[PDB]
Amino acid sequence: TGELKIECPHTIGLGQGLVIGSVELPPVPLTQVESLKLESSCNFDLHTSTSSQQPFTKWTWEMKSTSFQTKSSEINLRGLCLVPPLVIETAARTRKTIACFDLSCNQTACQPTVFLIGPIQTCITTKSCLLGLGDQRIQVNYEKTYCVSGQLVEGVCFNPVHTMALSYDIVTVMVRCFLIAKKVSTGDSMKLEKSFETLVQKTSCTGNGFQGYYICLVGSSSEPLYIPTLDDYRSAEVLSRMAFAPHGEDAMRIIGKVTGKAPSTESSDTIQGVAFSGNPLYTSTGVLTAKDDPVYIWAPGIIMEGNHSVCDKKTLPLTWTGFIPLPGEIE
Amino acid sequence: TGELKIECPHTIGLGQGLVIGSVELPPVPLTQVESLKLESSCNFDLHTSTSSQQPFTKWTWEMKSSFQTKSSEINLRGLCLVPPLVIETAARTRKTIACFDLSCNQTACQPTVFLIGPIQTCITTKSCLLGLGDQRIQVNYEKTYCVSGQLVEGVCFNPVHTMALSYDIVTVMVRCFLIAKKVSTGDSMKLEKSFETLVQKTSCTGNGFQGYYICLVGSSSEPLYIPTLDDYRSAEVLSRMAFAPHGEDHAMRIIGKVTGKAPSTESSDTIQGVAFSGNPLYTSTGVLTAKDDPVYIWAPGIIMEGNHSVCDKKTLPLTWTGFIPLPGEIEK
Amino acid sequence: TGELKIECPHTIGLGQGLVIGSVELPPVPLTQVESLKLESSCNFDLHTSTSSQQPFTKWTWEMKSTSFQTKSSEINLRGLCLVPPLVIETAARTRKTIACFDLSCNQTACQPTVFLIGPIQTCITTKSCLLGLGDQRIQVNYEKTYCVSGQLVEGVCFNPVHTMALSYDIVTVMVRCFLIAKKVSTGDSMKLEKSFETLVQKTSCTGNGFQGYYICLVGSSSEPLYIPTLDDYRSAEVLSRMAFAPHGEDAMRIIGKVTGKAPSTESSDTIQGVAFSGNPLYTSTGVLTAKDDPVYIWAPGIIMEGNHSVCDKKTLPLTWTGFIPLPGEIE
Amino acid sequence: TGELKIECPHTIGLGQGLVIGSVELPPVPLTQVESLKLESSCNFDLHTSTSSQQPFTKWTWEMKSSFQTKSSEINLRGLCLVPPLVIETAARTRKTIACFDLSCNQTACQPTVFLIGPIQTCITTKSCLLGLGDQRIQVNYEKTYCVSGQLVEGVCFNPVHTMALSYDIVTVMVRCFLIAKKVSTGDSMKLEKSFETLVQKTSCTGNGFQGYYICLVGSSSEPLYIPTLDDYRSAEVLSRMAFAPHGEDHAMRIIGKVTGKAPSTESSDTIQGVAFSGNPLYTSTGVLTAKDDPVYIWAPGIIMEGNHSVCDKKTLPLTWTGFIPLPGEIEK
Ligand SMILES: *[C@@H]1O[C@H](CO)[C@@H](O[C@@H]2O[C@H](CO)[C@@H](O[C@@H]3O[C@H](CO)[C@@H](O)[C@H](O[C@H]4O[C@H](CO)[C@@H](O)[C@H](O)[C@@H]4O)[C@@H]3O)[C@H](O)[C@H]2NC(C)=O)[C@H](O)[C@H]1NC(C)=O
Ligand SMILES: *[C@@H]1O[C@H](CO)[C@@H](O[C@@H]2O[C@H](CO)[C@@H](O[C@@H]3O[C@H](CO)[C@@H](O)[C@H](O[C@H]4O[C@H](CO)[C@@H](O)[C@H](O)[C@@H]4O)[C@@H]3O)[C@H](O)[C@H]2NC(C)=O)[C@H](O)[C@H]1NC(C)=O
Ligand SMILES: *[C@@H]1O[C@H](CO)[C@@H](O[C@@H]2O[C@H](CO)[C@@H](O[C@@H]3O[C@H](CO)[C@@H](O)[C@H](O)[C@@H]3O)[C@H](O)[C@H]2NC(C)=O)[C@H](O)[C@H]1NC(C)=O
Ligand SMILES: *[C@@H]1O[C@H](CO)[C@@H](O[C@@H]2O[C@H](CO)[C@@H](O[C@@H]3O[C@H](CO)[C@@H](O)[C@H](O)[C@@H]3O)[C@H](O)[C@H]2NC(C)=O)[C@H](O)[C@H]1NC(C)=O
Ligand SMILES: *[C@@H]1O[C@H](CO)[C@@H](O[C@@H]2O[C@H](CO)[C@@H](O)[C@H](O)[C@H]2NC(C)=O)[C@H](O)[C@H]1NC(C)=O
Ligand SMILES: *[C@@H]1O[C@H](CO)[C@@H](O[C@@H]2O[C@H](CO)[C@@H](O)[C@H](O)[C@H]2NC(C)=O)[C@H](O)[C@H]1NC(C)=O
Ligand SMILES: *[C@@H]1O[C@H](CO)[C@@H](O[C@@H]2O[C@H](CO)[C@@H](O)[C@H](O)[C@H]2NC(C)=O)[C@H](O)[C@H]1NC(C)=O
Ligand SMILES: *[C@@H]1O[C@H](CO)[C@@H](O[C@@H]2O[C@H](CO)[C@@H](O)[C@H](O)[C@H]2NC(C)=O)[C@H](O)[C@H]1NC(C)=O
Repeated sequence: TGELKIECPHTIGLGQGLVIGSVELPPVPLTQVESLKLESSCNFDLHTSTSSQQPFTKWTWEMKSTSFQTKSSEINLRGLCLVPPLVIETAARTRKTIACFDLSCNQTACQPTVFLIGPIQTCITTKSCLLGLGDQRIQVNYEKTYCVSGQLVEGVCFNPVHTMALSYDIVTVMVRCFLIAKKVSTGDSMKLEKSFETLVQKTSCTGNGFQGYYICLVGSSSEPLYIPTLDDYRSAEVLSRMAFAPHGEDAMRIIGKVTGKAPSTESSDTIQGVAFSGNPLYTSTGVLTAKDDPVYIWAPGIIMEGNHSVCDKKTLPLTWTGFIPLPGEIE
Repeated sequence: TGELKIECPHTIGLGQGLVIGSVELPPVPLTQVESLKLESSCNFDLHTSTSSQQPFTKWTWEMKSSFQTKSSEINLRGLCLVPPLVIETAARTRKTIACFDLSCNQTACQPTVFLIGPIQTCITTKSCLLGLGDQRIQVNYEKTYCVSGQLVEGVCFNPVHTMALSYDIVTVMVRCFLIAKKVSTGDSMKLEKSFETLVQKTSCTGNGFQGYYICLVGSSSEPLYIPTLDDYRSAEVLSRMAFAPHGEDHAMRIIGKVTGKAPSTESSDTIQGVAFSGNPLYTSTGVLTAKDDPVYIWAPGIIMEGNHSVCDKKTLPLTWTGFIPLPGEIEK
Repeated sequence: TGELKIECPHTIGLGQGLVIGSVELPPVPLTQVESLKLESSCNFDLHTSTSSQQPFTKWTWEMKSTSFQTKSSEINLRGLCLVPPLVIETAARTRKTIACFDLSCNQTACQPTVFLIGPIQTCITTKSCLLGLGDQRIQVNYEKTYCVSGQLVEGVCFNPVHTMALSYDIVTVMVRCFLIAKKVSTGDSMKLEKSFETLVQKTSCTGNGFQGYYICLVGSSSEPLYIPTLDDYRSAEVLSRMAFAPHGEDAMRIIGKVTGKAPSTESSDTIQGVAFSGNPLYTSTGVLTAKDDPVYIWAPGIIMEGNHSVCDKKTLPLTWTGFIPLPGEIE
Repeated sequence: TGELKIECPHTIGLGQGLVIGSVELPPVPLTQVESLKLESSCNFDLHTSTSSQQPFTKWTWEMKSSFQTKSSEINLRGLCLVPPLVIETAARTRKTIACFDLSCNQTACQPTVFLIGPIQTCITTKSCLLGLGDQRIQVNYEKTYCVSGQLVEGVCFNPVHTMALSYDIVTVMVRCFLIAKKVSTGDSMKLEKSFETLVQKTSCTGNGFQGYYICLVGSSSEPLYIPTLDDYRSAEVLSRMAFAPHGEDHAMRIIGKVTGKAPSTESSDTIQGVAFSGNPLYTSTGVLTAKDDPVYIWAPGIIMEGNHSVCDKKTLPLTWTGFIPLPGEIEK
C-alpha cells in the first residue's frame, strides 16, 4: 500500500482553492502499463475525462551492432494526466475530483506517479479512502494541518503574500503543473514554447507551434495558477525554473543520443533524446513543440529533448514538479 | 437548589435556533403533585400554554389479596403538553417554554423541569430562579467551552450541516415533546403507524392518534420534526424511540402486569402496563395510541405499555430523552 | 499644609465629566470664620459665585441656670458652598472650577471642609498647586490613576454599569452632593423635602415648601447626578442613604434639645436641634425646609434637625457626603 | 553602511505631518564632494529640486608666512537648499525630500543626509537604500516603542497640542532648513533683523537677507515656520539659534580670524570667520545676511561668522539642528 497524503486547511475560505497530493508507486513491467486503470472507493465525484483512450506515439530503443535501434508506433493509453481545458480551473465550482497518473519508465519498467486534485470540501467528508492502480493499493490520508493560517512547508508554518500590488519572509514551496492542449484560431497567444524561447534564446526558431498552457497548484493547496500569466511573479518563477530544469526538480546510466519518428508515420525524424538504462528518474511523457495539434509521446528508456535553447525535435513534459521561493510571513 | 445549565453559543447565527436545558428534581409526595406550579423570576417571556389546566386520567395500583388498579379524571397544570407551532416558532415569537414531566412510583414523583427558549436569552441573562413547589432551581447561562460546537461528554463537537443526500461520529442528546395535531383526511399524522411499519407490524387498528414529536438536539438547535423522511436524524430518533420507548436518560423492582380503564368511564380496559416499586426511573405520562382525540394518562408506579410491536392498550410518552449518533468534526 | 487629592483618569472620554476632591482642615476659632477667604495660585478658571456675600442666620447656644439659652442673628458669610443652579451641571462645558467650603463647628471652633470641583482637562494642565484659607495652606495634588478603565475604590479598580436599560460586581463609592436653591412658578416638581417625606413618612406634612435639588458627583470623577432623578437607580440610592443618614456618613457629647428663631426676626421658634459640646462631627450649615425662599442657617454647637420623619422645624444640609453601592465590573 | 532611522507613528492622524530622519556619514576628501550624487532605490516620490545645480562661493584657507584665503564660484548639487513651499506642502503633494549638508575641515567633508517625507511612507516601506558617492545608507522604518508619543532619550513623550495662549518638560530635537523667500515691500521676511532685535542690536544694516526657517520637531511633526510670533516653539527655536548659531548636534583646534570675498568678484571682503583644523564639527554652509539676493557660501575649514551680535560679514546656516524644551506628558 502506497500513501497519498492530503494536507487539509482549517477553513475553506474564499471558495476557489483545491487540495492536491501525489505519490510515486513501485515499478511495473511495460506490458502491464497499457492495462492500468485507476479505481476509487473514495466518496468524491471523479471527473471521467482522464480514464478515456488517448493516442500516444510509443518510442523505444534497443541495443544494436550508432549502437542504437529506435522504433515507434501509435497506441492508446488510458488514465494519463491529459486534463482538458477548464477542468482543473473550475473544479472548485463543479466539485469534481481529478485523479490521473504520469509514467516514469526505463526500457522494461514504469513507475506510475498518481496525482489527486480536488475540492477542499473533501477534507470535511473524508479521513481516508482507497485508490487502486493495477495490483497496487493506495491509501489516501486526509490530515489536518498543524498551522493556524498557512501550510506546513519544510517543517515551518507559512502564509504567502495575498495583495495584487507590490509592497517579508521567504519560503520555498512545491509546484505541480499539468500540460493542457488549447488552440485559438488566430495569433500566437497560446504558443507556449515561444514563451520559453524568449526567456532562454539568442536567435529566432522557425517552427514551434504547439498551443497550450500549464495549470499548476502551489503547495498542498491553492487556487489554480495559469502559466503563463505575464504580469504574475509566480508564473515568471515557474517558467524560469522550468527553463533551467525542463524535466522537473528533486543510479541512472546515460548511453547516448537517439532520434525517432513521431508520429511513426513520419518519413524523417521529428524527435531526439538521450537513451538511458537503470532506474527511471524523470517522467517519460510529453508533447512535440513543433505541432499545433499535439503529438503525444511516451518514451520509455529515453529522456526526450526538453532543452529550450534547442530549436528542433524538442518536447514539453505532460507534468512538471518543482520548487519556487514565495514571499510571505512565517508566523 | 437544583441546577439547570444552559450552554450558550458564541453567536446567534441563522436566527431560528433555541437553547434547551433540563433538570430532574428530588422526590415529592403524590398529594403535592396536583399543587405544583412553576414560578419564574427570570427576565424572559414565558409562554402561558403549559400552566393552564389539562385533563388527565390518573391510573394507580395497590397490592390486593394480585393487584387492584383504579382510575379517575383529574386536571393537572404545568406539564409539558405543548401546543402545535409553539416550539417551532419560539425563535420568531421570542417565547420561552418552561414546563415539567413527572417520573413517579406509587408514593412519590420526581419532576423533570424543561426550559426551552430563544438564543437571545443568553444576551439578557446570566442566572435566574425558577421555583417548583418547595424547590428552587438556579438557571445558569454559561458560554460554551468550544469554539464552534457543543460540549458532548467532555468533547467539543460540531455536527455536519444537515443535508438530505450525499470525519467523526459523536453520540448526542435529543429531547422530544409529543404534540397532538389532527388533520381532516388521511394518515400523514398517524404517528403510531410510523412506529408499526418500522417494527414490522401491519395488523393493528388501535393506532388512530394524530400528532408528532418536536425535538431539540444537544444544548441548542433548530427544532426537528419527527417524522421528517428526508432528515437522517428523524430516522435515527424514530429507531432509538422504537428500541427504547421510555427513553434512556437513566433499583426499580418489577411486580407484574396491570390493566385499567382510560378514561375511567370506559366499560372495558383500554390500557396496560407493568407495576413496579422502588425508585421511579421512567416518566409516568403518555397518551393512548388508539384514540384520534388524545387521552392523556398519568400512571404513578406503572410503566405504561410503550412496546410498538404490541397492537392494543399501548401509549406514547409525552416527553422522550435519548441519544443518537451524529456525523461531524471533533474540535482539536 | 493640608492635602487635597485629585484622582485623574487616563482619558477625558465623553467630555462632560468633572473631577472632585475635598479635605477637612484643622479647627479655627469662630471669630475668624467670618474673615475666611479662599485664595488660589492654581492655573484654572475659578467661578466667582461662591466668594460673594451670602446671608445666613447664625444660631448659637449658651449654658444657663431648660438649661439653655439660644440666640440668633443675620450675618453675611462668604466662600461657602452655595452653588447657583447650572454652575456644576455645565462646568465641563464652561471650563469653570468651583472651589468653596462647608463648616463643621462646635460653640467655639470650626473645621472648614474645602471642596474643589472642575474639568477633567485640569489633569493635563496641573500636577500640583496651592489654595489658601485664612492661615492654612492646601496642597492640591493631581495624581494619575493606577487603573486602566476605572477608579481606585477601596483599593480596587472599578468600572460602573453604563447602559440606560436593565441587564455584575458591586462596589461601594463615595458621593458628594451640594444643595442648590431653585424655584419654579407653578406646582411641586422642585419641593425636595416632599420627596423625602414620601420615602419615610406615615402621614401628611402640611408646610415643607423649600424648592431646590442636590447636584452630586460620584467617586473621584463623574458626570453630575441630579437628585431627584425619579427613574435613576443612583438617585434612589442617594436619597435613601440621605433619609437614613441626614448629616452624612463616615468625642462629641450630646447636651440636649434646643430651639430658636430663623430668621431672628421671627416671633416664634422655627428651628430645633440638639446642642452638643466637644469635637465638631457633622456640618453646621443648612436650609429650613419650611420656606420656599431659602433661609440659610449656620448653627455652631448644634446638630440642626434633619430627621425627615419630623414635620416641623427641620432642615436640609448644604453639603452631604455618603456612600452608595454601584453595580459594575472590577477587572 | 550608515543607518538612517525613521520613527513611524501608530496612525497618520490629521494628515499634514511628516517623518524626518538624518545621519552623518564618514569623512570624504574635498575633491570628491563636487561629484557627490544622492541615489535612491526607495519606493517614494523624490522631489527633484535639491539635485539641481546650485551656485556657491567656495571659501578656503591655507597657512602662509598668518593665513591666505581665497574664493571662487562653483556649482554644487544635492545640498539642502529647499525651495519655498516644498516642505510645507509635502504631506499633500506626497513628495519626499532627500538632501545633504556638509561639515568640512580643509581636506575632508562629512555629509549629513536628511530625509523628510509623508507619513504614508511608513505603510509602503520597511527598509530601503540610499547611496552617496561610495557610501550606502540603510533607511529603516520602525514602529515607535511608545503608545502615542516619541522616544526622546529613552523616554516616551507626547507634547501638548500647540496652543497660542493658556505636567512634564522634555528636551526634543528640532531640525530646520533655511529657505530663501523675497517679498516685494516691507520687512516681514528680514530674518536677520529678527535675530538682531532679540540680541539687543539695532544699529546694523547688513541684514537684507529675505527668508525663513522651516523646521520639524522630533521624529515627526507638522512643519514649523520660523518666525511665527504666536507659536511658543518658534520663540524657543529662535533663542536657541541665537545662543548656538551653529547648532548643537555635537578635537577641533582653532587657529585664528580670517576674511574673504563672497562672491569672489567683490572688491572688498564681505565675510569673516574662524579658521580651524582637526575634526569638522559644525556645518560649513550658509548665506550672507547682507544681501537680499542670497549669496551661498561653502567654507571648508572655516567656522563662518554666525554671531548675531555682530553687524557685518555674518551668515545664517543652511541647516540647523538643536534642542528645545517642550511641555507635555511622559508616558507611564
Ligand atoms: C528498469 O528499472 C527496474 C526497477 O528499477 C529494474 O528492474 C529491477 O532490477 C533489480 C536489480 O537489477 C531487480 O532486483 C532483483 O530482485 C530480486 C527479488 O528477490 C532479488 O532476489 C535479486 O537479487 C539478486 O541479484 C543481485 C544482482 O546484483 C545481487 O546483489 C543479489 O545478492 C541477488 O543475487 C535482484 O536484485 C528487480 O527484481 C528488478 N525490478 C523489476 C520491477 O523487474 C530494471 O533493471 C531496469 N531496466 C533496465 C533495462 O535498466
Ligand atoms: C471645639 O473643638 C475644639 C477642637 O476640637 C476644642 O478646642 C481644643 O481643645 C483641646 C482640648 O480640650 C485643646 O488642647 C490643648 O492644646 C494645647 C496645645 O499646646 C495643650 O498644651 C493642652 O494640653 C493640656 O491640657 C490637657 C487637658 O486634658 C492635658 O491632658 C495636658 O497634659 C495639658 O495639660 C490642651 O490639650 C486645644 O488647644 C483646643 N483647640 C482649639 C482650636 O482651641 C474645643 O474644646 C471645642 N469646644 C467646646 C466648647 O467643646
Ligand atoms: C418511591 O420513591 C421514593 C424516592 O426514591 C422512595 O422514598 C425513599 O425510600 C427509601 C427506601 O425506602 C428511603 O430510604 C431511607 O432513607 C433515610 C434517610 O432519611 C434513611 O435514614 C433510611 O435508613 C432509609 O434508607 C428514603 O427515605 C425515601 N426517600 C424519600 C426522598 O422519601 C419510596 O420508597 C418509593 N416508594 C415505593 C412504594 O417504592
Ligand atoms: C580633517 O578631518 C579628517 C577626518 O576627521 C582628518 O583625517 C583623519 O586624521 C586623523 C588624524 O590625523 C587620522 O588618524 C590616523 O588614523 C589612522 C587609521 O588609518 C591611524 O593608523 C593613525 O595612527 C592616525 O591616528 C585619520 O587617518 C584621518 N581619517 C580619515 C577618515 O581620513 C584630517 O586630519 C582633518 N584635516 C585637517 C587639516 O585637520
Ligand atoms: C541546451 O542547448 C544549447 C544549444 O544546443 C547548448 O548550448 C551549447 O553548449 C555548448 C557546451 O555547453 C557550448 O560550447 C555552445 O557554445 C552552446 N551553444 C549555444 C548555441 O548556446 C546547451 O549546452 C544545452 N544545454 C544542456 C545540454 O544542458
Ligand atoms: C414487544 O412485544 C412483542 C410482541 O408482544 C414481544 O414479542 C414476544 O417476545 C417473546 C420473547 O422474545 C416471544 O416468546 C413471543 O413469542 C413474542 N411474541 C410476538 C407476538 O412476537 C417482545 O418481547 C416485546 N419486546 C419487549 C418487551 O422488549
Ligand atoms: C425621627 O422622627 C420620628 C418622629 O418624631 C421618630 O419616631 C418615633 O420614635 C420613637 C422611639 O424610636 C417611637 O416610640 C415613636 O413611636 C416614633 N414615632 C413615629 C411617629 O414614628 C424617630 O425615632 C426619629 N428618628 C431619630 C431621632 O433618629
Ligand atoms: C558676539 O559678538 C559680540 C559683539 O562683537 C561680542 O561682544 C564682545 O564680547 C567681549 C567679551 O565679552 C567684550 O570684551 C567686547 O567688548 C564685546 N563687544 C561688544 C561690541 O559687545 C561677543 O563676545 C560675541 N559672542 C560670542 C563670540 O559668543
